[PDB]
Amino acid sequence: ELDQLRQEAEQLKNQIRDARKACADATLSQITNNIDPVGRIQMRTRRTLRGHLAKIYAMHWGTDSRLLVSASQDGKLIIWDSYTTNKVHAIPLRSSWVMTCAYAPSGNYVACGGLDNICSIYNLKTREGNVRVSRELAGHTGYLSCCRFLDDNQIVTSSGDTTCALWDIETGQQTTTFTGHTGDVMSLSLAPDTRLFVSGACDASAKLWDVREGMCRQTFTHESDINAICFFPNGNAFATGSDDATCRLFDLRADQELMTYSHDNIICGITSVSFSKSGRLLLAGYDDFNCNVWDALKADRAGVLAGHDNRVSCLGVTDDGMAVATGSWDSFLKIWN
Amino acid sequence: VQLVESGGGLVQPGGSRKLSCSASGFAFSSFGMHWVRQAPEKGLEWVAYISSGSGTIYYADTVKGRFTISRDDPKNTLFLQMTSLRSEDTAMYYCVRSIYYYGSSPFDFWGQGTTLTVSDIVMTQATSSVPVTPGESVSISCRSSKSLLHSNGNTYLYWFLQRPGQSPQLLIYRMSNLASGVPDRFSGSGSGTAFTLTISRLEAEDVGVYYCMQHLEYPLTFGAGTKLEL
Amino acid sequence: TLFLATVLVSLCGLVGNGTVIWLLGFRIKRNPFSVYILNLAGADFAFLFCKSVRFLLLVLNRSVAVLNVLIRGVTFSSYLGGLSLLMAVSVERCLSVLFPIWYRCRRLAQLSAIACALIWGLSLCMGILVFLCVHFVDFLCDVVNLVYNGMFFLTFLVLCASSLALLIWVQCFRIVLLTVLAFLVLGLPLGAGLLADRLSPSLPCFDILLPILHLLSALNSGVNPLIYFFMGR
Amino acid sequence: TLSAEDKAAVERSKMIEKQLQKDKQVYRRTLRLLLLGADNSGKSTIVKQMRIYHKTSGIFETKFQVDKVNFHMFDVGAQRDERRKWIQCFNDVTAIIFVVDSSDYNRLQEALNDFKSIWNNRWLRTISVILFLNKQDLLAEKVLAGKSKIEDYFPEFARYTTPEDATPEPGEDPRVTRAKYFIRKEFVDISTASGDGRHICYPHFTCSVDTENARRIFNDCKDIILQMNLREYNLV
Amino acid sequence: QARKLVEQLKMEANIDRIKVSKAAADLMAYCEAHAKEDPLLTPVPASENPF
Ligand SMILES: COc1ccccc1/C=C/C=O
Repeated sequence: ELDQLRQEAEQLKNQIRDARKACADATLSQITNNIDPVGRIQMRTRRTLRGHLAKIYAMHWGTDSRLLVSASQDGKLIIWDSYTTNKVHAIPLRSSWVMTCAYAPSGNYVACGGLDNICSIYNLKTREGNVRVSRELAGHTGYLSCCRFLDDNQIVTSSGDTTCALWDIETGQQTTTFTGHTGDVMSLSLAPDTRLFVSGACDASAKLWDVREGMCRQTFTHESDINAICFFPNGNAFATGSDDATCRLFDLRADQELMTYSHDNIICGITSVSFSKSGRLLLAGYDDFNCNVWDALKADRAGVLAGHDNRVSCLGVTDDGMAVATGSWDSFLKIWN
Repeated sequence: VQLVESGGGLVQPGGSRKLSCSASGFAFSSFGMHWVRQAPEKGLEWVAYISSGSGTIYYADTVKGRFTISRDDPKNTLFLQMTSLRSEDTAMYYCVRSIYYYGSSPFDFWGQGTTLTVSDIVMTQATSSVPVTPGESVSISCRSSKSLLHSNGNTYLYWFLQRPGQSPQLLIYRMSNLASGVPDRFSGSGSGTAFTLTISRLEAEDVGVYYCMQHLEYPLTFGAGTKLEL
Repeated sequence: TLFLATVLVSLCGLVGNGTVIWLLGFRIKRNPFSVYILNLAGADFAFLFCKSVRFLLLVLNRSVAVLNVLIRGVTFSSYLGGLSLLMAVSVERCLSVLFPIWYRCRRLAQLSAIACALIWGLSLCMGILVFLCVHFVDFLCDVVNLVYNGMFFLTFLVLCASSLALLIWVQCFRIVLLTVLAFLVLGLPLGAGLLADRLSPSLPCFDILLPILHLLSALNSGVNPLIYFFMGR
Repeated sequence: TLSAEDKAAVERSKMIEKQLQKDKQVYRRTLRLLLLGADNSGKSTIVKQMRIYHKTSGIFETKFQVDKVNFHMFDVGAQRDERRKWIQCFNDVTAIIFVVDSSDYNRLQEALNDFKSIWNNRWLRTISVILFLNKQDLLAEKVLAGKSKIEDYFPEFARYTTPEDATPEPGEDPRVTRAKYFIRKEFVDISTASGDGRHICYPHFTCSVDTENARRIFNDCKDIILQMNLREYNLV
Repeated sequence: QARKLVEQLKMEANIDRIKVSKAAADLMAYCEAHAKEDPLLTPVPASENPF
């Protein structure tokens, strides 16, 4: 009956495509054609952080827009003070191969993970005075690509096993598993209301998940690996930067591909994607060693950061929109403003 | 965390004595450590400070030259070598734990102290004693001769509580932040040169002497402390 | 009529040594050889700094000449020094083909910045001596001139025995031959200048020669920056 | 202009700097190696050999030191077939150790394809490959039986003659070495098809009982370091 | 193993889409409303910039 099921699936996919085309009366560029362009956005490297020993694979800001955690392949997880360049903590990891770092919203815990398939959650507010591994979540069958905190007790982790997980930290167990993707899930963005999250994988498809219920609501389709994903500040759109030079903006309420940010002079893959606080600027890190700032509505390039000697591997915009921190494969992070 | 100090007793004037506090239960090597003292019936007075890594040592004016502070990190013990003692140096000496980073809460833990008997941003706390009944809000205020609001943004005032017959316990750090393990009924407020601690719904087991300490510039000056009695 | 032109390239030596200062020191990342090149560029920049400065004081005609004391005062250091740096580079490069793991892994990162600063710490201290002993004088302080010449001869012989060693290894391993010999070419005029200074009085005729010889000197300090760029980029 | 607490925080940052400089020296003095191979390939045998004599966990690590030079050798387990995404973590490894079972001719062709994927990877474009043609005691016992000829799996073997080069000095059957050199050349051709800096394949013949594999790794890594010295420092 | 695909795709098909025009209008409205909030769009004066 596999033929019958495949035929029904093909018919359903065609119905989805037809319905999604039936709601595409106008394109985002047509509506945006009248608003004035942003103009040259020239951001300068204010602070440069020079502590790590090897390539930086991830950063994540704190909710205070002051502290930030950076993970390097040297086995270090450095918690930096952005304003003063001071190093607040230097956690030595048990595994040197780290692909993700997460800073809890409360500022108490920080998460790391990588080839070890373990999500290591470290406690920073201990009475002992030193950072300790509070928990080691150990249920994945593939490398961790992204960890994000929901609160102090729940984490959401994307792994190379084609599955995402929602863990209760105290119990140490996977409360929920998300099992739709057909390839390695490389990125993960949590909606501001923390009830949904979009995961981009290597199947050239992003998937929107309901955390509370465990299902996959919508599947958005890119022509290569999706390496970074980031929600729009609204909570009703998101951006996916992929291995084909392209960052695409999708909208949940319409189940569409609103815009495709690409340029003929860009050939490398996007590693990181972030939005400015307003949502008007889409910052994307590239293998070309520089970050491009796109206008998220006119789909035109607005600026270039261009201050790194190796590929930009992580990008993050503070909660207050004050700065965009770029971490590349040279040890350095750069805080642009 | 535990931090027990020893070495006190009778010292004839002009003698010398080594006070040693042993720290068990925390990362001693990564914490700056202070020596403070309280006279037989008086307030707190900062004595010395040895930084993490032993790269920055500060002494009080009435202490400088006579006292040498040092730490043995591998053995987890800090020593105050007191030379040429005087009658004014009699006190219960407390060893105070203190880390410093963004968001840190210095002066977290205090030792039980050693009794040693020998045979400047002035901070004023006018209320030397405030009568009170449990269940009612109290306000303990202290001023300063110099505004503590540094240009970086945070005012460096610390509110401590010393229950009868116990070591001081940190209540508020930096004039608005609540320490770890202190009830939410305590609140701190004010501006540079004027600070107020408010206890809403006062509940006994929190009567005792309240001190306010500056941390803008060394030496760290304390106050006389308001004595809340039930 | 030469002095008109020589100042210009002397200026241009600076338009160049100055840039390498930046390229090698502040733009590209530091590598063991960077520090040495940097010191070579800084020294030349200086022997040129005072030089072009004298040149300007002279055109200005505001004249003092206690400057001259210094310019020839530390002259003996663009040599015990420059030749010693070049020996240091050559030896480090022969240790980077003989001892690859040691050079890449277990070598003190600041061994370049101790060798540099040792070469100067015992090169100026040795050139101030010759300036103080051939001009002003003490009787047997003059054995010092022999020491400088012995130290200078040993440095040149080690430079050659190291550069020849590297070239004999590379053939046994047209521009690579210039990279392996990029430093014997630059420490040839240093020995030439020292030999000229010490053996000028043997046949002294630099009165009718200095105006043209200094064009060669400035041209050397102007072609030097391109050699530091071809040897450390 | 800094406050007392700001100065203390700066001093803490400098102490962290000091531990980071010590960790930098440790990180530099150690050589990272990545071990790849198939399940058929004798690969845990090699980690056992260089360990004894010198769960769902993903990365397995093996310290071993040769002549006072420390090696961290990483084997990647508990991962799926596709490797194009976690292979980017190894853009800075000194060498990639690829173990290919020379005994199994049927699966040999896919071993060459895996080798080609590793060689022509945009991230490992500067990483040398130390190649271990493992299980050769099984190769001799397989080629001296005549029940499995390479021509049944590689049609070009019939027209291949051993080159006028280094035959195995000890007693070895002259067509054992022919088959061995054909397997070697099938990888060397892929290595030399697209060559660049730091990108040289060192082929070696090994077995399980061989206890000199660590020495071979040290020699090849020394040559890799020498090439990076000759290149980074502009001597070539 | 293939009925999961058909059930999931049926659940994804029966969603209440909105026209792309309304979504574009909502994004433009959000960007206009929070225009003078992000320093990256309109650079904040150096007095209010902590970097
Ligand atoms: C005047 O001496 C020289 C004669 C020819 C070539 C070079 C020099 C010396 C240059 C300074 O280092």
